[PDB]
Amino acid sequence: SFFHGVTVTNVDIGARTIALPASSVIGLCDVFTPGAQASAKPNVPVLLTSKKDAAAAFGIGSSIYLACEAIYNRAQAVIVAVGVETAETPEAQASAVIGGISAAGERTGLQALLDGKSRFNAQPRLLVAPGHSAQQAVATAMDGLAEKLRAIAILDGPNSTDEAAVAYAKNFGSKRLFMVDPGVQVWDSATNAARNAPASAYAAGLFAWTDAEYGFWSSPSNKEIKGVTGTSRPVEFLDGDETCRANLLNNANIATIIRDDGYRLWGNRTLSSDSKWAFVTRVRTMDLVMDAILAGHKWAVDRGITKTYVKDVTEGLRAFMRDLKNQGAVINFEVYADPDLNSASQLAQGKVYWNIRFTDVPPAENPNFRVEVTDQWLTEVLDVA
Amino acid sequence: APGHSAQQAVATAMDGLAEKLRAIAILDGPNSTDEAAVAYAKNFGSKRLFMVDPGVQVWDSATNAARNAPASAYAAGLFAWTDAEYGFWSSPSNKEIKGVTGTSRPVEFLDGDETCRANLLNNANIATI
Amino acid sequence: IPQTLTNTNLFIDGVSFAGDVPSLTLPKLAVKTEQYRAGGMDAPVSIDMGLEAMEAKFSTNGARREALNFFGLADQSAFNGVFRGSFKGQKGASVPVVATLRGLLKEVDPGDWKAGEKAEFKYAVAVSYYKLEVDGREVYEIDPVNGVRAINGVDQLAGMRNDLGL
Amino acid sequence: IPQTLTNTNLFIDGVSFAGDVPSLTLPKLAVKTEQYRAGGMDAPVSIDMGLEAMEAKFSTNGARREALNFFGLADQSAFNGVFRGSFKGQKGASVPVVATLRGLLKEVDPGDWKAGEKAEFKYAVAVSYYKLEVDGREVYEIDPVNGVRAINGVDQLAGMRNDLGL
Amino acid sequence: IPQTLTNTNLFIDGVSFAGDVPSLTLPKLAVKTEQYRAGGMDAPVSIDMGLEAMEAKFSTNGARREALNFFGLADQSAFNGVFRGSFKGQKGASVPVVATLRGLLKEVDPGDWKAGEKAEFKYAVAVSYYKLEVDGREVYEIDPVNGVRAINGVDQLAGMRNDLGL
Repeated sequence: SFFHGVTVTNVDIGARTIALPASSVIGLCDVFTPGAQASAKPNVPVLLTSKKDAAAAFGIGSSIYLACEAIYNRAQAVIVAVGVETAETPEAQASAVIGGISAAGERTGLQALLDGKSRFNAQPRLLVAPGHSAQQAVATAMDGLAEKLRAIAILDGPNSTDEAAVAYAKNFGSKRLFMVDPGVQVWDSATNAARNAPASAYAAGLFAWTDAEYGFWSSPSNKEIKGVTGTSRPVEFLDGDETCRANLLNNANIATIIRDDGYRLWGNRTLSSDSKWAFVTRVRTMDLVMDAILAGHKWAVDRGITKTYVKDVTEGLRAFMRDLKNQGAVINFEVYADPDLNSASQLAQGKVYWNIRFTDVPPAENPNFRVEVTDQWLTEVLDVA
Repeated sequence: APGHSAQQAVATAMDGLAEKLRAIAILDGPNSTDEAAVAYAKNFGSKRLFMVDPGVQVWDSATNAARNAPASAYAAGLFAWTDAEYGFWSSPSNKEIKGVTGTSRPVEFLDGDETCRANLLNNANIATI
Repeated sequence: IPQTLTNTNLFIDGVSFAGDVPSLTLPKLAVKTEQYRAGGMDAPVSIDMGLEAMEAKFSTNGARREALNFFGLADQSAFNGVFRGSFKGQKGASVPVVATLRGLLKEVDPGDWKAGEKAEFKYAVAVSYYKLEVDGREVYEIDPVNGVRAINGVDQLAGMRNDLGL
Repeated sequence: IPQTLTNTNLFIDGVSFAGDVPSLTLPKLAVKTEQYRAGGMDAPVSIDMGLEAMEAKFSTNGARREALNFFGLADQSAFNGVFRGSFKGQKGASVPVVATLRGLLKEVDPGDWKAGEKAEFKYAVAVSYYKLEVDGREVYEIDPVNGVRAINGVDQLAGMRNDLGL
Repeated sequence: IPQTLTNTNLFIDGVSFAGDVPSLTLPKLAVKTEQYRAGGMDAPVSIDMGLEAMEAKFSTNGARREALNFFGLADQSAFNGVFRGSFKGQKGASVPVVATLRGLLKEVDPGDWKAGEKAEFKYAVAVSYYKLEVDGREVYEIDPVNGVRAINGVDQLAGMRNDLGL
């Protein structure tokens, strides 16, 4: 039928969440139950642009959907979700999420995220696995994948205690891995009670928003995790070194969630044995800078080498690089065509080399407000005057 | 020869003919898996033969559903276009296959050597999409 | 030591125009001056006030496509192009002079088609970025949207960059 | 790869002027620029502000009627006309360059009748619509009353069309 | 079909100037345009705003009397005159082009009398009325003080005549 008029339809639609649209895509891997409505064959990476798609694709009461909402609440970003059918044991669950080649048909589990590009152009820049992450196995898989991807993999360590979290963080040191310990505690309206989330979803979501309204090269350190209320464990944070629980976790290279009712994130640092890659800002810059370069030098990867090929590229690089400098992304740079390598042999075999040494924006951290309550300006007032 | 190409027999015929012709013969290997494709490519080594593994997946408007093509047709077509607006001496390596949507198997491709599915097929002398 | 210019070639996007380009023109690099006359002195003196609008112009006399297909392109400063020019010199060894200039194509002027005369299209890129090299050595690099007027390395705006806080 | 223009022909309303048209002139496609100098930078840069008033002009030197009979015609943009021009090229195969331009005839200038010199009328169509093709391939299509400045297919005003809500 | 102008003759008041008139010039019929750029569009378009001041000019190089004796004549538009011009055409049959133009003589310019050069007077009638015919067929008829701009019969101001109530 086709009604001709203006249907006044009484229906509960609980408040537009609102969310600034972002770009940085998110590789989500969680669990769910393939029912009649949740139209999404378990190991098939689907694409999501809004909660409505998340619902139609995954049981409204699925862990997938919970993470999807945790992202959207912050920023309307493009997500690549993979519905790992709920297994039984923790071992089976972990294995089913990690996946692999297994079924000759396609790459299951987290490996399905490698189909993100070529399927929907949604090459995950931010890997996330809600809960399935306490397990050292899944985290190792996340790290390896994250490398084979150049994507910040956002872990959530053992929610319980801090000793466990620290002990867990010491197991890593892999550049890409960026951990968030305190499992967020958000008030689920549905059951009308404090739910318990794994935190990684909210971190990734805010990561996307930070890439947009601030820059991919700006840390998400001090940014406000939209939605949510408290955590599953009150995080302490004060000044003066001390055993401030925050200072502790942010000296084992872990990000926490501080201030009233899960106000904001806290920690630009990342799990890395190498001090040079201590800042996520450093890693993310070094990665996405190149994403912009390649998505722009596509033409340069074929084509009959001419006399001017080397120059076309070294200038094309100086264009994208310069633009990034203009909009803050970096601070100076230097591109040229490494001579001690460019040869007749390499050129006949297609290859050729260039250098792109540059500097990245150091995120201001640890402002040291030194203060002295003196009695210098005392006579200057009060006495007589 | 669309589809009729998984068969080692037809491919051998294509190669012989292609020689007696000086014409790039565009094969499409076994659409399923990559191990089969690689194993199949190792059976050849004939100059003219140029294989394209991932069977393209184009949305047929007629039946209103994702068809499954053998890929060789689209490769040859784009080969022609590359000969024109670029030169017969310019590779079709990085050129855009007009029409079509996804493939019958998501092809991975990244940087840093690795087991990048593309890097794999392009080290067994096979073109991907 | 007579130098003089012998041959010339013009690139747009790698595509050589080895053929149609009977005239090139590098952007006349001019300062803004403003003749400063003031107290205590007769006769002005003139001040560095920044540069003038660098515009470069070539003029292929063929319907070249590769050039025409940059006109009014939404993305100002997409047109790149490199103006190479070989200076002979009486003693043989030629000095390569080459001037890359990322800019906006701006305008295109096909003159009087006369059925018996080289039609001669014309072009006039409003130059944004511009690096002029001589013998493979940077002589100029003028970048407005950044403030990088750098005579052979030394950046003459390095001092104003700080005062502006850029 | 020398191209150059060899022969030229001019249509008005299908009627070929294979005869009197010793000069054509396509509309000089120019952008409006406005040399943008502003905070943080010396040296301007220039901005796409839209195009300039495209005017085309031919000049039959015969009392041709078929041309004169469009002047000041109430229905501006009734005058159509197509400016074809064959570019030879040293390698034989000629490149057809053809520029249809629906516009308003605007003005007509018969110069000095001298009883011993080609009188040469003149014309200057204020071009409204204008599609320039090369080798049967759209290079330009500029339509003001619609906002359709489209370099070979891609429409550079597709982004401003939305923001204006057209 | 080459036409071109061969011979020319000039009338003032019936009196033929078969003799001194080495140059005629019909009034350059131009519209007023006004490049209309406005909301919703980049690139102007141009509008029929009425014509420009039609001025015609001949230049007898003899002290002719019959011409000089219309200058500044109280009754503007008393000077009549007809500018005839025969276009040959390669196929023999010549096309009579004739342009009657009732106007005001306006000015007279005798140039440098040099005792060894055609003195050449000059004239410049500010044309009021003007009917240009080709092959005995009205092509133009422009009458300002009446509003009768009529391309070959059809009157393009027939629509504005009503709205003004004339």
